[PDB]
Amino acid sequence: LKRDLITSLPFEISLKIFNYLQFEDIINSLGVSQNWNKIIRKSTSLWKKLLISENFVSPKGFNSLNLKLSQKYPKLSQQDRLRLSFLENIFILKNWYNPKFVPQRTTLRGHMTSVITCLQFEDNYVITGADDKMIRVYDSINKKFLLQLSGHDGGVWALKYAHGGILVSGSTDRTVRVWDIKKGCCTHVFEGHNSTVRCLDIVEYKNIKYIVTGSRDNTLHVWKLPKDYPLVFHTPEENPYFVGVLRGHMASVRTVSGHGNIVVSGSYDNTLIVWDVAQMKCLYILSGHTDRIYSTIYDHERKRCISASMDTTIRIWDLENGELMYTLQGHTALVGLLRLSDKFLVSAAADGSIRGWDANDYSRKFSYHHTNLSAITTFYVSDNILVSGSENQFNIYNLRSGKLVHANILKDADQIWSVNFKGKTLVAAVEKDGQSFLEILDFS
Amino acid sequence: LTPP
Amino acid sequence: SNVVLVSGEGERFTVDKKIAERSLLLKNYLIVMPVPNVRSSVLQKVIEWAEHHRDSNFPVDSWDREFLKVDQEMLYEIILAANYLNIKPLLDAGCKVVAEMIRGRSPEEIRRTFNIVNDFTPEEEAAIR
Repeated sequence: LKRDLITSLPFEISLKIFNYLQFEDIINSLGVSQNWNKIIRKSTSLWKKLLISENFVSPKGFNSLNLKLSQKYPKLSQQDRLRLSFLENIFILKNWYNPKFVPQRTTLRGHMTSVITCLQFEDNYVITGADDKMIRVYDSINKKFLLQLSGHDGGVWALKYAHGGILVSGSTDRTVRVWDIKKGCCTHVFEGHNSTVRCLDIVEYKNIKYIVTGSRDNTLHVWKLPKDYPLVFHTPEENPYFVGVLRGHMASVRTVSGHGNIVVSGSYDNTLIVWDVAQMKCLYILSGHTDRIYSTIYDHERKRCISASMDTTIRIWDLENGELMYTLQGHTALVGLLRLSDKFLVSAAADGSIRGWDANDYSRKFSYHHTNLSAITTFYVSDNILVSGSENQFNIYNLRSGKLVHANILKDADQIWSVNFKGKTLVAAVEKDGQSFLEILDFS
Repeated sequence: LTPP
Repeated sequence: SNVVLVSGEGERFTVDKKIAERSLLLKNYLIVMPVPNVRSSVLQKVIEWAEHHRDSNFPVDSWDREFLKVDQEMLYEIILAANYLNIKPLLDAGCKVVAEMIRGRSPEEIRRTFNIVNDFTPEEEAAIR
């Protein structure tokens, strides 16, 4: 005769049983009986595991996930919360991976110039910049243009957003400006750099946020992010927010990556420098590349540094003493792009090639090549997906099956300047018939 | 993409 | 060297001490150990699985699949015994087989499988998908 093993077994044992079932089976079980429903909804592990299995969160990001879900659903419990999150996630991933699924497209006007120089995507805000010395802010939820920010006397080329609707910019205008989307104005104008601001990043140390800007003047000025508004500071010495200049590079500071009191910069002098912003001193000088660096990443988690040079190579450095760890050779052209996914180190080159290495041991995980061999202009990645763009090409790749999901979604685009995605929303600054546009794709 |  | 396991029905089972050590419970016991409230037929079934896996290493199985192709009552007691005797590999096997009974099945299909009763009121039902 039968026996409701699930009800009769000790709680712990039944849960092992459920951990051997795919989510679909777990949902059906939830409707088998009142007790099954109760037993399953009692588990937090059940869903925590799944979320991680599907790469919707990582052990480190767990807690933060929880806090955010609790803010989203006060009256829900941790268990039911995690389940809502998973069910919501697994279905967006289902859409992304479905060849027969087509995202909803929204196309908005871009800048006066056909080229977009930069793009941020956070807090339901899509901010874009261009050589038309303008900054456009968009609404990613209602899919529409919000406002424009004007001020820079030169084309904008670097912009980083900061929680609260605050964002910082840098331009050929040689100034570093802080804006307030809410108020829609430039609340600060930091002068100093004796040349174009080429890159920038914002790091936080001891609950204090700092702005780090690299320039073609070979230096990196450090300013603290501020707590009639157009407050200009013609002089660094008198500027309360100024901190100092990191001198060391002999050429333009092309890239910058930081976290906490550690920032890493890449220059055209073919070198990289690890700075301790707190002590405002040089920590290590990474030498070896035989040509200019176009991108670097500071892997704080692992305490390392990835560098991409025009010398066609990628280098991994140990920031525990500054010595080289490995040299990756998977590109025959200039390697100007890099991203660190929770599971992958992804790199793209001027020959249209894209490589994915294991984020910890750097063994070859995947590699793609745009069919028309054109240089990779942009791309973004998650543990489940890769979106890449080049002239006449915009591709989405399912990183699990390794196969290409969609290849014609933005076919009418002539250039994919910047691409960024998060959850069910994908965004791209593109060019169509000598004009820029913002493309927003919906996968919900 | 370099600035003018 | 041998060891003797006594089932809950008073029956003595002789088995190789080394092989018997599969059971962490026996292992920690550090020549005649009781197996309280475990049916002879169940314990015999557990021993058979331990001898058959005398040279196996554990960090699905074809044979285990057949071995566990028993009735629901039996499976239930084997998992319990495994659990009591602390034989992790066997327990997992048993759990995997039960999950395999649910796999790809529907609420109604699953209910029939264990002859479970649908105590969801018409309303609670609709609100569950």
